Amino acid sequence: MPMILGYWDIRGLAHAIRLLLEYTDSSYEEKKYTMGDAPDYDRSQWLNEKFKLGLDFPNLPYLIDGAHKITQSNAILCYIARKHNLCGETEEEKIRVDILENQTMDNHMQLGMICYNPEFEKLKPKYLEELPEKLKLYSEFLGKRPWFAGNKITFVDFLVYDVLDLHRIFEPKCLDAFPNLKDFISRFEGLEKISAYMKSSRFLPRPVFSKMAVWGNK
Amino acid sequence: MPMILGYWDIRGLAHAIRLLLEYTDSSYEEKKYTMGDAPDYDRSQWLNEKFKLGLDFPNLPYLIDGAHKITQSNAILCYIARKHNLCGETEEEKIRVDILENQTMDNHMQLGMICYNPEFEKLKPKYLEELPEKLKLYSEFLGKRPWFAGNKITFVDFLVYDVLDLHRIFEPKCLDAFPNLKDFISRFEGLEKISAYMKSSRFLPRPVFSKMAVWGNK
Ligand SMILES: N[C@@H](CCC(=O)N[C@@H](CS[C@H]1C([N+](=O)[O-])=C[C@@H]([N+](=O)[O-])C=C1[N+](=O)[O-])C(=O)NCC(=O)O)C(=O)O
Ligand SMILES: N[C@@H](CCC(=O)N[C@@H](CS[C@H]1C([N+](=O)[O-])=C[C@@H]([N+](=O)[O-])C=C1[N+](=O)[O-])C(=O)NCC(=O)O)C(=O)O
Repeated sequence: MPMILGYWDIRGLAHAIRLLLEYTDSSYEEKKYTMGDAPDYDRSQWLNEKFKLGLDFPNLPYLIDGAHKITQSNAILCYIARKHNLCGETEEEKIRVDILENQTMDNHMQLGMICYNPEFEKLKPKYLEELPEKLKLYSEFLGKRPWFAGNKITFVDFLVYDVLDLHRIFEPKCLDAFPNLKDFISRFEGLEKISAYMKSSRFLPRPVFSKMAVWGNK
Repeated sequence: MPMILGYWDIRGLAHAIRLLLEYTDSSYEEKKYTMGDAPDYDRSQWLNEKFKLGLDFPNLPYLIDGAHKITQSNAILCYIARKHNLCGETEEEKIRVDILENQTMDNHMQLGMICYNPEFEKLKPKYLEELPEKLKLYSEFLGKRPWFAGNKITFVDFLVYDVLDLHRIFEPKCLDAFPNLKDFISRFEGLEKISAYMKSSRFLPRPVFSKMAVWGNK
């Protein structure tokens, strides 16, 4: 049995999971759900199935792995990471992992909040004002380490990468002030299975968000 | 030396952390920060200090424990839980923990979203329409277990409790359709250190949210 990863036919919250899945070399298939166009943005393809998957808190994404039925993107992430020693070894490694796990989710919500907000264009200047600061925190937090946890790559590297990439897309010249972060993107995309996957026809970098979006809905 | 827990002089995101601190018998003080009144809810008392605490991602709440400086409520929670074997033993225990860790965070966000929304009064009927459903998921998820992880109490029990309590305070009869959840509230408040603490002058059940709020700002 391969694992099933369920999600909308977009990037969204599955990106880190897909990347992690590939990096770990895990047998799996995606169950992609399509969303209708305006003004309903019909979701019945997912809603017809939402409550019949034995999920405890029906949501997307979800991962199904035989008996284990998982929701909550970070939960899927640590569940997979655990099978391959990537949830962090030492105590220091774990702290950093717990922080970044939630820190990235926050910066992600924040991006997604405006990109789904009809006011998108007016909010953008302020969000761009503050971006440099957000990225500085990551840069300083990474410091001279090869990975965010420390010396070993871990699943939060996938979360941090996704967030950084997203912004390089949103604001091309948004990483230049931080060599080490650009080095991080190199290392990560330089990883063999990551590279191979990025070249494959499975890669799915866009849409970034669902159709409801004002930006990256395309 | 005692640990410092920093947060607004409210309940908010610290409630689970306070409860957990007491239950584990942890040695700690609070650094409480006050917020100004309308219409600029000044936050300089925290802002004057925000960047000088050696925090990696300055935020509230934070926990300071000698060399370890932590942010992100869930990270503080697991960090403490680990010192006392409460982040989950088995694999099944961990999955459940990871899920609820994020699941509660979501239902909390959701509540906090409308209670901070000026439109509070119009949004309320719709939120109460779904008020139950959400609770049903918890009830079914708990099932016949004494705790949400399984047979051992763990730190998510604190998160789930807070969320259930918050709603009972918002929708009294919002827990009648689910005996087992009321039993959970019994067990939890029935815990000795919990009970003692709830009677102490340290107990801080309100305000629920910051002053900016339309509900539970009082
Ligand atoms: N915290 C959960 C996220 C759960 C969630 O909201 N999932 C959304 C898509 S995320 C989506 C999003 N995005 O596309 O990146 C981000 C957006 N946002 O504000 O950041 C919220 C989303 N949304 O529209 O629901 C969903 O479709 N749930 C199925 C259901 O409820 O039936 C997790 O990490 O798994
Ligand atoms: N993900 C972090 C969230 C940290 C956070 O958002 N803290 C807010 C207060 S939470 C607050 C809230 N509440 O009080 O319960 C809930 C609300 N919400 O929508 O859920 C968001 C809040 N807010 O006002 O930002 C803050 O004051 N940050 C300090 C800073 O950034 O300088 C965590 O879990 O610790």
